Amino acid sequence: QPIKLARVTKVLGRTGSQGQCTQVRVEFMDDTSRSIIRNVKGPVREGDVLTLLESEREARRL
Amino acid sequence: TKKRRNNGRAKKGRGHVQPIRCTNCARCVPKDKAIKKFVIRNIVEAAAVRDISEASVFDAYVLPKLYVKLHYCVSCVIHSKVVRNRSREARKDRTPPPR
Amino acid sequence: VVDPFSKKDWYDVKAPAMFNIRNIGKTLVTRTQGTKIASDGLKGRVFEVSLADLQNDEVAFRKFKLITEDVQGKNCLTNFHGMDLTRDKMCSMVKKWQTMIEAHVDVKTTDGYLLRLFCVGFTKKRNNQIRKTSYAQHQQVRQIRKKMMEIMTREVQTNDLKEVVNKLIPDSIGKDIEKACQSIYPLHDVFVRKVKMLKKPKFELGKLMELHG
Amino acid sequence: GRVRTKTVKKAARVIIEKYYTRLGNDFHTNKRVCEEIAIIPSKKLRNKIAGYVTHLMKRIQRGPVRGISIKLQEEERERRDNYVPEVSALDQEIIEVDPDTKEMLKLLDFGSLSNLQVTQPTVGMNFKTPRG
Amino acid sequence: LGPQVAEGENVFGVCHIFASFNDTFVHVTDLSGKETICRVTGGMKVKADRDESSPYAAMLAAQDVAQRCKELGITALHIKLRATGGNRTKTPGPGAQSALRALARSGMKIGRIEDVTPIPSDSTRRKGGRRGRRL
Amino acid sequence: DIKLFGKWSTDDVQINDISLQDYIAVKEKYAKYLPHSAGRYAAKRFRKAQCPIVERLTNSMMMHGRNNGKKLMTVRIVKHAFEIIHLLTGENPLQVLVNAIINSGPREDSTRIGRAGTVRRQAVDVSPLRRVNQAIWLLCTGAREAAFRNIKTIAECLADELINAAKGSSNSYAIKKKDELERVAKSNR
RNA sequence: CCCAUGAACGAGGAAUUCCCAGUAAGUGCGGGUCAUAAGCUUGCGUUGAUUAAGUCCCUGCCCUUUGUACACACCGCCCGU
Repeated sequence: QPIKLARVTKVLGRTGSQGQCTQVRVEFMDDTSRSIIRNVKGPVREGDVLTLLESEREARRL
Repeated sequence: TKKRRNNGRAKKGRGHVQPIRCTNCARCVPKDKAIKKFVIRNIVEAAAVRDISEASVFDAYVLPKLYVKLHYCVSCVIHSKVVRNRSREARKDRTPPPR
Repeated sequence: VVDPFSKKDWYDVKAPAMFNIRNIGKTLVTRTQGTKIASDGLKGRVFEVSLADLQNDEVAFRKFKLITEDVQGKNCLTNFHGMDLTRDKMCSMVKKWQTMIEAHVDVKTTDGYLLRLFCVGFTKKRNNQIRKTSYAQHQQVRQIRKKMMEIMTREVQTNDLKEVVNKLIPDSIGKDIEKACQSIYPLHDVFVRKVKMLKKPKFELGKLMELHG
Repeated sequence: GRVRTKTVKKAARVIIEKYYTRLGNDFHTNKRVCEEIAIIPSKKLRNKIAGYVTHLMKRIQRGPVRGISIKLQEEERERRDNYVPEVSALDQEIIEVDPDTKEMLKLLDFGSLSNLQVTQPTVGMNFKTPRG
Repeated sequence: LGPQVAEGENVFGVCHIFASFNDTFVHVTDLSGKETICRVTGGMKVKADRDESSPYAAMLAAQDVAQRCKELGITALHIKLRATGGNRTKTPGPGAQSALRALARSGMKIGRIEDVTPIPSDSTRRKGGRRGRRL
Repeated sequence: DIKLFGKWSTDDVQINDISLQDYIAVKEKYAKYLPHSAGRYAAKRFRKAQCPIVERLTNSMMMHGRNNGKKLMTVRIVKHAFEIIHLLTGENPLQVLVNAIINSGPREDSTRIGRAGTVRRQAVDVSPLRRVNQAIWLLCTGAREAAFRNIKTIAECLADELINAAKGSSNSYAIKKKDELERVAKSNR
């Protein structure tokens, strides 16, 4: 469970029967830099920084 | 009136075509009328690839694939959104979607 | 009430001589209590094991069913029981604009083993072909199937089981069929798809030992 | 949204094509000149038109835009249209010619010409894309 | 009790993951398949019909299976997943993916991955009528 | 003479790293000698997040319909017993200050699934700011319930507020409720 | 308005209306009605903000295709002793 600092590249939008979860895409900084995606709750600004405390959480899309 | 020139099937120059069963309902639909998909997916979803690759005994194992032939009746294929109703002019198009 | 793994011994099952890897895994069996004998519970159990785990320089989509024949020194000695291909490999080969030709022969070796070999082959599209579908006509298919059966019989009826499996390990029969039938219709992926044994000669302990080196 | 309606778009376009000379880039100057040369009956609309003309000059300073036909850019473009190279591209000393076209030329009473180098035709008859 | 031979290598068993749409099975057995190490389904983990085939029940069963295999000596598994097969559906249920991922993530090593669902050379009539099922 | 407040100073509190200032950020005009900077924190999103941590903790406690937003309460509370404890301590509150809350904090929350079903929630995280502030809001509720129908009152928990404020270890209560929910939701990872 | 004679004295059947920042809500004040007649309404300030900067799930709308035996237009039409 490593704390990894990643940069937001693109924010998808909201999901739910009424809308309750927010999709973003994050690129790592020092882990053989690549891009993954993850869902997230609450305000996450334009191009802010995410903390991937775990390197395996993937969010299902649609 | 006649909605389609081929009657929505691929039967030309023969009388009877053996029927198959829709993969969802098991409806009897002629093999040429049925909507056929050929899914070639990874046995491991792209989300679960990393764990099984890390836990793999054999380096460079290349995980196998699931090959499935899916037959759909028109009702189930419409409901599953595999096909959609199209306009009178766009109905004639036979080109598969670009994807 | 009773833990059943405290009364279960672990045995090692061995591959015959033709395979580089000798130990393929381990097997559980209950201790010899009462009427039941551990040497009777281990005389017909089959291991479907990939060839790549048997030969360090072979393909992974070839599975071999190896059957234990006798247990001594708490080691089970296996023998060739069958050959087959993984389902994913077989499904990856059946494409939709080519002819699939299947053949099979029942044939006995020179040690009495009776094998039913199934070979499969697929019509190859030429490198400059513009035609979408490469279909062999029915007489071409018949000729290819006759050649398949002739080659399989020629390879099996003369060699004993040891040399038959030696040929099966690199699929020499498939390559021979592919080379032969090039003049009828170019085939693409020729394989002895399956080998199943119908009857076997009466057990010879010395035969199995000589089989292991 | 800040979408500029047809009124401000058309006014800015006509303003920029008619008096491109006076108009510039700094909003204060665009507003001043727009008031001076355009009878705009509002002040908010005047600021909107000046802002869009500023955007259009940011557009023109980095290439031509299809909406306007200013005299200077069109003059440069037509100047480019009378371009003529020193040596015509049809002044080829040697022209590579296949057997069939040289047969045509011989049947054309033009066979004495020595400019046409008869080439080796391609031996493959593969020219149609595969089907599927 | 268990094989403590060649500690630096792997001990291989096989898990038969029967991922039906009703529920999911995780069945680790001897390499020959004759002797069974441990079987956990999705139904003995959850008290609900709808969650029997859920990924949660499959993950719980896979974790329990991996724990039992670790304590019993087995270190690696060959995956043999399979759907209902027969004339019925050939698509593995929702529990296959989660169960396999949880086996990978629970201190186990994956060997060879195969699909062994039955595919008839042709079958009998399916449980529906000629008009299918209409709900 | 650029010392923050009258008793701290910014010339020595350094982390030699310019990326861990997500909680204490005193390097520019945003520094306050007294959090009563007035203003609004609901005009547009991310402007409640751009509140300083101190002012968010001191204000956000405004709830019920009678003490709703009356900034005089927040400023009087943060002045009272603060003026007292600064002289009566002598030592540094830094230890507890930091080491209860600002790494009591959880590391995930949960969100809705599919199109129906209210029997479990899928585990997601946030960039630690939103999670930490939701924990702070529930800790405000907890400080209420430790005052509301209880013994220890409001405007005497300045130790607990400093605990809620500063930087980096784990001792909380509402946050361990949040961590129990953490584990419950993470049972789906 | 003053004597403090004590009223489940600390978030509420089914069904639920209104509301996104000086929102809501708490308050009072001025007009319309009129005898300084308001508990209504129309405005005005003072105190003042927890939640969401989303989606089409419910209700409903719209720049498309599609089906119809409806056109009094789906609260239609219509079948059956």
